[PDB]
Amino acid sequence: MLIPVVCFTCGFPIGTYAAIFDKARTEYIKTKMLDASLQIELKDLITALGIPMRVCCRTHLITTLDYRKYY
Amino acid sequence: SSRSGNKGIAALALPTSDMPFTEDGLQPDLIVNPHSHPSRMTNGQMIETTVGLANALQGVVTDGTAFLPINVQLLSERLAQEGLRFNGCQKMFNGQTGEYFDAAIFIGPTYHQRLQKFVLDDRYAVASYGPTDALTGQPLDGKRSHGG
Amino acid sequence: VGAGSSGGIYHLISRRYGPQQALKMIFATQQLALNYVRNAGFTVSTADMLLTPEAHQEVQEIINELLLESEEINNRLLHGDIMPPIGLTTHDFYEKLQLNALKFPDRILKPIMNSINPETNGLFQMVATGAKGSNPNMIHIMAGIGQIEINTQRIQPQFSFGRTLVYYPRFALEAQAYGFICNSYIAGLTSPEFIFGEMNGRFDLINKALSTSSTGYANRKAIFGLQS
Amino acid sequence: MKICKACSSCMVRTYVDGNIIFRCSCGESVQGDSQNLLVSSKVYHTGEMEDKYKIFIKNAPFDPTNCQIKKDCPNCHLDYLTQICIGSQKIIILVCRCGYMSN
Amino acid sequence: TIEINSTKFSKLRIPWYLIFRMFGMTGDDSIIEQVVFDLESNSLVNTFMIEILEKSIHVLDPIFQPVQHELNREKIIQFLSEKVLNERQLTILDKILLPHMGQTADTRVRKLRFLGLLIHKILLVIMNV
Amino acid sequence: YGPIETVDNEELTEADMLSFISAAVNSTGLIGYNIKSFDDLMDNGIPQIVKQMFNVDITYKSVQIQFNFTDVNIERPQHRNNKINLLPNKARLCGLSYSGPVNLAAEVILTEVKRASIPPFQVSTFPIMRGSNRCHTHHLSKTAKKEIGEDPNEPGGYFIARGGEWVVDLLEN
Amino acid sequence: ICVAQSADTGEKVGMSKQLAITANVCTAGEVLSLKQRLLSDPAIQQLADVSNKDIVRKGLARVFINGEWIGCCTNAFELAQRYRMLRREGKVVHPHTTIYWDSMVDEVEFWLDVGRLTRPLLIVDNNIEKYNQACYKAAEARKKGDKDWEKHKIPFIQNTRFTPQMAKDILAGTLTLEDLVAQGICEFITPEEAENCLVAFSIIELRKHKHDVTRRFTHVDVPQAILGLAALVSPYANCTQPARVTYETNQGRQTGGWYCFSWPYRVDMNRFFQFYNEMPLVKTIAHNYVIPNGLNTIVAYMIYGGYNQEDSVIVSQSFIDRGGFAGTFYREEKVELESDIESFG
Amino acid sequence: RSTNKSGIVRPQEIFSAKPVEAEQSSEMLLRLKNPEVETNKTYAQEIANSIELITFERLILQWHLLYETYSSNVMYPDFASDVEWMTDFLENHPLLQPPEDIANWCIRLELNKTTMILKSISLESIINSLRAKHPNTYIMHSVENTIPIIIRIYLRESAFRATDEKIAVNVVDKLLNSTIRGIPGIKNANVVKLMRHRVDAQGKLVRLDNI
DNA sequence: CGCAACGGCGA
DNA sequence: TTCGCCGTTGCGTATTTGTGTAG
RNA sequence: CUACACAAA
Ligand SMILES: [Zn+2]
Ligand SMILES: [Zn+2]
Ligand SMILES: [Zn+2]
Repeated sequence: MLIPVVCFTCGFPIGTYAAIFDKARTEYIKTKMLDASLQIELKDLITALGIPMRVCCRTHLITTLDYRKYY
Repeated sequence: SSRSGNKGIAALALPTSDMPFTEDGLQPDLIVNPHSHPSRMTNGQMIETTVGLANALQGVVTDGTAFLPINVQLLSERLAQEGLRFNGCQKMFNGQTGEYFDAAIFIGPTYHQRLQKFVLDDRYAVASYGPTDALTGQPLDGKRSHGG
Repeated sequence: VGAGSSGGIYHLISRRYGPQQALKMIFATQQLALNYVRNAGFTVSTADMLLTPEAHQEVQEIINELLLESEEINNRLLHGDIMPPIGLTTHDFYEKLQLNALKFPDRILKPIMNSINPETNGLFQMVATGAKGSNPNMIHIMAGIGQIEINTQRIQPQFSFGRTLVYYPRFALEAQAYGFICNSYIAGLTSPEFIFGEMNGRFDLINKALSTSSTGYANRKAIFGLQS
Repeated sequence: MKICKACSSCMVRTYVDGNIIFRCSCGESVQGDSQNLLVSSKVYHTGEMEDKYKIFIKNAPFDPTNCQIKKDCPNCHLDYLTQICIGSQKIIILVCRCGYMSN
Repeated sequence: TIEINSTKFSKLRIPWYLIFRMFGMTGDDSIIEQVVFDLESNSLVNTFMIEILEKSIHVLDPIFQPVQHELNREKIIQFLSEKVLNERQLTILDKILLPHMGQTADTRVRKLRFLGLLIHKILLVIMNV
Repeated sequence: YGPIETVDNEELTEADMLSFISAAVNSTGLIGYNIKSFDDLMDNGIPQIVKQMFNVDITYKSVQIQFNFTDVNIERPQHRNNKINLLPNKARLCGLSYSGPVNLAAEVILTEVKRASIPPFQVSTFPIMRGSNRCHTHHLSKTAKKEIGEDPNEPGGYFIARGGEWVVDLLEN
Repeated sequence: ICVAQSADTGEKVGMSKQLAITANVCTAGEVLSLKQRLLSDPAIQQLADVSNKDIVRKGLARVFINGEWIGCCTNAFELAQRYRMLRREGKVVHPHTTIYWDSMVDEVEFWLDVGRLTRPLLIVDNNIEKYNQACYKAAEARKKGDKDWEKHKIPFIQNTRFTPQMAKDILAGTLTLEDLVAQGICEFITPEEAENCLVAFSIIELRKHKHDVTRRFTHVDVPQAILGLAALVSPYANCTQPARVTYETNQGRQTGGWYCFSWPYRVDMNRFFQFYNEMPLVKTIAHNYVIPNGLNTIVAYMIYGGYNQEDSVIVSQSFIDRGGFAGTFYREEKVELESDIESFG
Repeated sequence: RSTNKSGIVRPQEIFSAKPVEAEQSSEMLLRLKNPEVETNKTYAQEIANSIELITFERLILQWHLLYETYSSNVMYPDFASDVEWMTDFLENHPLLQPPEDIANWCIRLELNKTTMILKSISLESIINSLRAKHPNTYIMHSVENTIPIIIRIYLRESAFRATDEKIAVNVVDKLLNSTIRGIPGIKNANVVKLMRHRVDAQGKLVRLDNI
């Protein structure tokens, strides 16, 4: 229902920056302007968050659905 | 199952130290046999893994809708431009021994689905006693009737 | 070492030492192979099924020559030069000519194998060692599907009078209108090609669905006729 | 068809004995001769295609779903002709909207 | 044979020309014309159609023997009522025979035209055209 | 319309036609056909079925009975606690039918004549599609649906009968 | 009908069909208004004025509305085309009516009954009238003996009026399908009317035959419209063997996820709520309208000890522990009290 | 596969012990005599043509059943230009006189010359087959050495002991179904290349591919 | 949906 | 008088698993 | 227990 506390694959704690990432991503998408928002590159944002260049961690960070955005 | 129709039953669960890992520490959630592909022709899953490898590095979510233009050569070159190999393969080490495989292993994010078929629901074991039919005197039918 | 391989090493082991020894040897050889691949490693990749641009051009040329032969047959039909043999109508003879013309030549493997390293290609090694897959599988994945046949004939004009699909005109003569797929799976079929492939796949699923009941009734009748 | 002139009904043939008597239900007869002596016939694959597809062949140039080919209409001088491939013998008919009906 | 699968009528295969006769237009050539659309027309289409119609008229119906050659509507309609009050049967017939054509007395010649068109289409399919 | 020679389309990509797909799906609503069919039913078809097709006039042995229904109305589902509204979640939990009341008014003619008129009355209850114009969640915001225990992201299209949810199929005819 | 979605096993293969993504079901239209318009049309001869002889002698074409023969017209094609244009305008003829012209029996059929399948198709217009005019001019030049008759001919143009600006407006919510229909950009086509349509399967194919006068498409399709919602979940489905796309349509509907958004207020039986869901890294258009169920698992395609042979999968115990595909299964126990005899205690 | 062998049809024929008339995939393999001559494809093809069943209906372009009779007479107006060859046939066959009890029926058959040549069938062969099989008819034919071949068949009197129309129609059916050449029940007969073993003079077992 | 007795009436 | 025909009845159409729903 | 529906191999 939220971004997981740790990455499902390797256990890196992406949940430390889950909330900061969500709100910073909403902000960064807003200045960059449903599908065109998803194609905005978040490499720099996630790197500035401190998360490493790990396929699993960025995958689970950017793809996890937020229940609050749907309910 | 994957979104390309490749069903699978979870046969083995390994701890994090027993699972194979790439040189940069990436390890799988699922290990899928390559023999599931050649007869089933589920190239969409393979292409989706190749595309999602670069999507995860770029931090994007792209469209893989059917009949959209696709160029697997350009997707592989995109993998190369992202800093990976032309194929999505990487140097992998065996988690149990620590020895690298001689072959680079294709590893990447493939969207997988958990089909609602639970072994805890499907499994059944009955002993020598239980409810029997009044007419035939045989056991009742199946798990629902608590004998069969 | 394959399963169901008459004259294979396990069959000989069973013949000489007993089937239990053959089962033990199957387990032992399986452990040897798996422990070897524990270090060798085996994989299949999207690049394992990708043709080089030169091989792609060669496959395109092969398909173009097939379509050229088909167009020559069509030109013969336009001039009234299609003369069926006795017992065959002009339509049936034309259909046979188109079915033979659009068959993939055995040299379709040359571009496939020029793009393949047999020492490192997981897909090719699975196919060639008999582990899984076939040459038609590799050709469909990499080179092209070719002609879709349902009951040993092309796509019949079921949409309307003389029409196979809403995408093709009435009495179309091009091979693509009757189920010839020029694309491979890796290239990605177009919408009508995917419709024809779906027709073929649904036909296969229906065959598997109804053969079970027919063969089951036959099997029960045979069992009851023979069980005594 | 032999229509009775009194009651407007079909008349039977009744070839009795040496001639043809068009016996009707009401009783009137015409007898007749010559043409009325063909009891039955069958013609094997002679006369087809154009007769049974006359409406379709007429409408073909206006049906947008019919195939077209890049050749001139001699009567009309367009560059395209509607192509028809009818029957099990695959007769190719090129027809134009002007009226050209290349047999 | 034309069969109406309504409530009162079922398994009763009334000959087509009899149904045409019960709705007026007693002329048998006119009944044929309702199927062929042109009585005095050439071409192998109309000839084959008309020959089939001849054979259909000149066959002994095992269950409509008395009215097979009858030319008045009264006897045919009364026979139909027995097998299933003249104006009652003929009014209850049009409530079950092509209601989309209309259910009133006025829409009967057009109902017969539509029935002839249906028979023409079936016989065209018989030609394998 | 303008001319076809001067339509600028060379930069129309294949991912632009997915916008046409989106327009089609948004127009239909992905469920909208059967909700619209049900709305058409209980707006015009049920009145058609009642006002027409039911003006019976029979004669018995002699005696003749003639009566027709003039007004028909279906209300949103109701419950007994003063006729409180029946919410879909309450029907699902309590095992009720999400059926809406049907109100009929009929006039009897006998023939001497006796013009008797019957006041409108509840004749029965008609099952209600979720999201139909007679559903309590028809014109509701997502938050408003959430406060009544409803799924805000679902479109409806089904029936609640004896607690279960049922789908009336699209039959091939 | 989705060409992929079906059962993959059993007798139910191909039994339960699925609507395609753009397919709709028509409601009953104003058949009486169109009937009045047709019977007041000077081009349609009434049934009581033309006899069966005149229909075949003058080549009259029978006109049907909802299967009811209402008259005859001088030429079926012109009447069908005129009413198609009227439907394109949308004022006098409802856009959801079916105008079918049978060229083999010369009949115009109008259908407005409930249950017709419809889908919107973009209209392809061409300059075939101007093309023919140029051809006749070039022929006249040839007759006169001009040595430059080719310059009289004009190239053939066929195209759709859909433009990328309209795509942007559709995505921006300004433009809707109703505005597309009212502007004449697209029209609804029913399977019976689809037999009168020559459809380009893609805008790529329409562009390929843009100047081809021998391929004069009436409409242009969007290739994703041949699939249903569950079939569009599969990514790069046209790169997969279609039977496996059918397999996915079956498996895409048993996938665990957020089975309901109001689950805590429901007492449901045999229902599984999976906590964590992810958008696919490679999503499809099906996820614009339905929630994605599943996770973006990292998958290694490799042999690892022979525990994943014959459709087995080796899973990470840690991935299971962290919540990968974890959820809550729900059962219910409803027991009635019958009458006053029974009670709970 | 394709001669209905689809499904369980052939196994159902085998296991249900279906009769010969109920089989949909009946086939024979016939070897030529003199194993020295079963090596020429042309001879085998000639034999295959010679054994394939040919009925009268396959050589008929069209046939007409006329009520007209003949006297050694009222005639149909359409086939009026036939009197020339009727006179020719009557004068060239002084032994086959028209029946003294000839019946008032006729069958005017138009022969397909292209089919006749393509099957190496002669007019004399057809007429001889017709007379032998159908004694109570009187065959009259045009001249083959030319306008198409016309054959007129008059029922004698004995075909009638049902109206005479019905008897004439059944006689038409019997004539059209009469076999001209070949053995019954053989729709097609194609030549196949056979692999067979044989022992030579040296005692070696050689696989003969050219049979 | 098909297959096969069947048994009663036309030959 | 001995057979075809023809409605007219029955019989049968893979196996083993689950879950519901109702009567 | 008798339907029926949804599923699995
Ligand atoms: Zn990670
Ligand atoms: Zn008379
Ligand atoms: Zn012209």
